[PDB]
Amino acid sequence: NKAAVVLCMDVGFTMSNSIPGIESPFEQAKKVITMFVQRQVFAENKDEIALVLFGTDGTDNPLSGGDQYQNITVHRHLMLPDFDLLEDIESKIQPGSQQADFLDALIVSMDVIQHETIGKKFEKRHIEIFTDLSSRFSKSQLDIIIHSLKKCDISLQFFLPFSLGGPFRLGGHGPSFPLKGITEQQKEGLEIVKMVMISLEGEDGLDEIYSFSESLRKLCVFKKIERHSIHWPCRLTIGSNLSIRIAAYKSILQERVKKTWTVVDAKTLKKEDIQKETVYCLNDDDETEVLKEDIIQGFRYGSDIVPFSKVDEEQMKYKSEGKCFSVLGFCKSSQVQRRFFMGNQVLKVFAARDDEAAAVALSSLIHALDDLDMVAIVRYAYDKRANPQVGVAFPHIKHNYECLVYVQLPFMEDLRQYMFSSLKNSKKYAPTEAQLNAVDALIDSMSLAKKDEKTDTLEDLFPTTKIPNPRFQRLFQCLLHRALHPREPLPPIQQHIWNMLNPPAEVTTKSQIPLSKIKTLFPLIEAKKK
Amino acid sequence: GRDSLIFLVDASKAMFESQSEDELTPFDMSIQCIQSVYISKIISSDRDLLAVVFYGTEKDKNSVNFKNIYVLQELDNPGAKRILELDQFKGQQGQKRFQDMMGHGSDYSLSEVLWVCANLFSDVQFKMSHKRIMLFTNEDNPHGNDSAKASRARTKAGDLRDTGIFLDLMHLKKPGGFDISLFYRDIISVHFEESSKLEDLLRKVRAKETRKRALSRLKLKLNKDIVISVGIYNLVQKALKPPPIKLYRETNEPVKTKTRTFNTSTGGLLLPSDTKRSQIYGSRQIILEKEETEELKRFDDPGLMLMGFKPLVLLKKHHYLRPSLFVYPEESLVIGSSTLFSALLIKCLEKEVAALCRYTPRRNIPPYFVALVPQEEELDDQKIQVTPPGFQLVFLPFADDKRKMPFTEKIMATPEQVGKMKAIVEKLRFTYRSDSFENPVLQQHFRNLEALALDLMEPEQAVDLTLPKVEAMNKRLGSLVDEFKELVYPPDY
DNA sequence: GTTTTTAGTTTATTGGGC
DNA sequence: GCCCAGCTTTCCCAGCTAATAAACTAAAAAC
Repeated sequence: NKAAVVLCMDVGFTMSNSIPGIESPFEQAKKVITMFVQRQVFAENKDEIALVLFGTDGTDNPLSGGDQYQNITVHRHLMLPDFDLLEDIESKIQPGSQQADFLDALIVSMDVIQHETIGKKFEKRHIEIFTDLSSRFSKSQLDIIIHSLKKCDISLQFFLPFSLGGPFRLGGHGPSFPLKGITEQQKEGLEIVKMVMISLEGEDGLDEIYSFSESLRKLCVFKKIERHSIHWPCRLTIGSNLSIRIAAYKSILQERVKKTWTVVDAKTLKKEDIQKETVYCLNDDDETEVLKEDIIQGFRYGSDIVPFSKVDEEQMKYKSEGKCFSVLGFCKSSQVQRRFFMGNQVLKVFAARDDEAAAVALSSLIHALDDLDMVAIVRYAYDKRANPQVGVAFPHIKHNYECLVYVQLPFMEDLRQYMFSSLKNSKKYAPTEAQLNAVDALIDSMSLAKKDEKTDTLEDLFPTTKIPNPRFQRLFQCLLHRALHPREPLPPIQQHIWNMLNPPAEVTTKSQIPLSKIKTLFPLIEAKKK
Repeated sequence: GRDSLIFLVDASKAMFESQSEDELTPFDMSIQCIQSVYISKIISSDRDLLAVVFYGTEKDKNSVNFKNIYVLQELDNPGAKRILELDQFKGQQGQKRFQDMMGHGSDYSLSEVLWVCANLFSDVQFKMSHKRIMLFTNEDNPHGNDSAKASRARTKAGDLRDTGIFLDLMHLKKPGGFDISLFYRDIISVHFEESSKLEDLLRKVRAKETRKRALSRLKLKLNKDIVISVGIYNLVQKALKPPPIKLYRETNEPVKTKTRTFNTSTGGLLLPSDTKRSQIYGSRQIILEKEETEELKRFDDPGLMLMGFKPLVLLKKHHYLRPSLFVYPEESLVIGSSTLFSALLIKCLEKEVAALCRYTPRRNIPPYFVALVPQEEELDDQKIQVTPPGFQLVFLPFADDKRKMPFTEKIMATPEQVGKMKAIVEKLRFTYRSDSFENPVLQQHFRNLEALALDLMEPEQAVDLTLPKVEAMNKRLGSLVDEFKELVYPPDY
């Protein structure tokens, strides 16, 4: 429902070491943090955010008592983020000249969550650290640190200049600073970070360590504070004597902008100053107006015009029993092709929460369909109001959970049987042998996968479903830009965004020659006639 | 902008003969199939013009008074009355109404018949695009006994082709089969097989009741220099309940609607350049020009930019986001597009790979990653194109479109329980077909309009094909249900 | 130019046991 | 019909938030 987050940033001397053309850790981390704070601000959540900085010249934190935890500053205390936070991040906060103990920074970060979440109810407490692990630090508080994170249910994530698992492109797909290019001090710091994450998360803890570069092209910084989805209760029925309590969640659902643009007067910049009046007139010539007390509702039936009031339509209107998830039958999965998928969502269906009997029952169905290579064709209706849908429910068996995946199928009235000329049997467009080989070479050069780490596994080199929809952070950059600089026009798209929307530089480079052969083998010219 | 389709039906003796079966006569099949197109054209607000002509009738009705040709319905937009009229010839009683209203089994000369049809295209006051004649007959050699007629029919058939009119043959079953090589090979403008069931005649006709209509013609850029043109089509599109329309009570005439915006104080009309866009966060206002709210949406120019090729196994079935589109080469814009396209298709198929692309449908729209999935052509036993050759444009979700969910311990069923369910699954097995279900809501909506436009005794009530046949299923399952329950549900549930 | 399609709004109707 | 449920930068008296899909309005591009 709400979450408490502490961004623990490293602004120590080393964070500014600028590589000829390659952004410094400080600037990279600064972009990641802005990315996170922007989304929290413009989405208007209730999450509370604090910002701790370490490696600063001064010292200002509630633990300095006794010349300890020096050069650690709590720049912002726990409270809703705002435009003043973003501005500081963008303009006020400067790089430091010192170096602080990063585990000490973490302790101060934990303190903020422990002393300030006081009374307030937070479902989640989280700490994100951004550092280059350049300096020395103490390891005497390790057990203390882990014991408090677990007991206080505080999760953790790390963000570094290098990945954990050539031309550098921020947010791109391909670079991997070899763990050899890092100093020895950094290798020590990294081992500790690894140990900590493994104690807190286990094997998957390694997955919570990111490079600033990859962070800019993921939603990982929000990962531990994401709004959990709402469940939909219902019974999966087979006949009228077999019911199975289930709960559905939406797996895929297009994310959309929430804030709408309000049209306002260019002078008062107020909404009340604007008003819209929609008038009616005889569409045919002699544009004569008509009063609202003379217009009725109607529909077209081909060339016919049929008056049908909303009152009459309300009663003759098709009406259903209501909510439901009824099996109509089962068929071979082959008879259901993905190209026929409909709707704007995917639903995962599980057994009702905490109902073992329902779970076993559903598990029976899932495995039977899987073992029979079949699927269920069902009637789905959100509620008594929603138009009912026919759809498919297919088995989804994993190691952590099992479920049915629901996707709507089409109604006959949704289909279009456009015939298209055959291309295989083409006596006009069949490619020559050379053209086929050029395309064959193009496809190999531009491969977006690779059987790496030799395990017969396919490594996707350009996994687009992990990349965030660019329109959002683009919108945020603009909204913020207009806020902090009203007279300035909108800024151009940030390069890292472009860098994440393009394939690995490796891919682009390999295709050049092949693309060149294709340009000469396949003549292409724009029509002048017809 | 309006395509034209004339339905031409043979009224010869054999059209009214089922040929001894549990099937309809070729004539009944034809009438019923024509009604269907009329109604579907209404369901989707199609603006095409439909016509209905019969030949071989004893009665004639056409502007030139050619004998044995009956123009039941001239080219015009379909409506309630025209549909109701066609229904009068449906079934065995219909057969009687048709024969008593026009007669049947009379002589005729195809040439005269085609002249009358071509003339219906000329009488159209509207401007037309495609001019098509669909012929329904189970006679494969009309004038094998009269060269004077056979010859005139070929000439006229040829004149149609030169004149831009297309003649499609919907040949119906005949003893020994319908042989197109005998006569129609030189008339029509692999061919579909003969139809013997309404179902088949319907699909073959549906495959031609509407011409291709691209959703957009775009450039598919392999890079900046190598660009081909493609058509994007929606082979699937959610048929919606047509929106209402405002009428003038005293004449039921449609009304125009003008929406203006004016300053509240002065009452003056507000130009688009007299208003700005606002968004309020916290206690701060951020103002942008309309032009800027569109600009922040701008990324790529409209088109498909190739990112590379990704093996199909890496694309998950459960990542569906919204309906897929279909991509086909548009040779009319960039000559050479089809060849390159075909090659890409042939090779993507052999390598079981997909073409990943950044897609922008129109100007000022953020990009979406899509996977062009190779799709090989498929014809069924009737020679109907079940699957068109090309690429399935599969939309890929961005990370934001994905939703996480917590999971508790995995609880699995025993082989004995899964076995019981297997037995149940096998009992309710059936053959799924993408066109087996009708939309309860749309159907009822038009049945309702029909009752109001034709003043029927009552609104026909649609049959919800989405509702499970409960009773039947229960009997079909027998004790399997009670059995399953004993293996899973504690009596104390 | 007019018509289909879609992103952007809009606002109410909706669940479920007793 | 009648209201449940909880949490607090509105306050614990109360207020009001929510989920989401059918409807509807507006702008781009196909024809």
